[PDB]
Amino acid sequence: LDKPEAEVQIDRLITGRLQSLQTYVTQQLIRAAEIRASANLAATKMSEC
Amino acid sequence: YADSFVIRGDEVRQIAPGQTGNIADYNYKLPDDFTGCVIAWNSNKLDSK
Repeated sequence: LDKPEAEVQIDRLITGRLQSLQTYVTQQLIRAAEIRASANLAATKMSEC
Repeated sequence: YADSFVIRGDEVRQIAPGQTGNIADYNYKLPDDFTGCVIAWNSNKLDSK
């Protein structure tokens, strides 16, 4: 493709791939919160049990 | 900056960003991010012999 045409197709690929990374990170932050809570419970049980 | 030259009618399409050809490649090349205006007119009455 000629530059001005390629730029359109490339822009779509960059947006899609960057958006995919954003989705991945968001899900990891949410999962991290769940694991942190579990770790805190485990730490409490170690101390009290 | 005003760049002046004479070419054939069929070569007029080469005076543009992203284009290739024996004018675009060996005589007068514009950058892909070219900013400016291209003006052309038929000079057959003056230049042809």
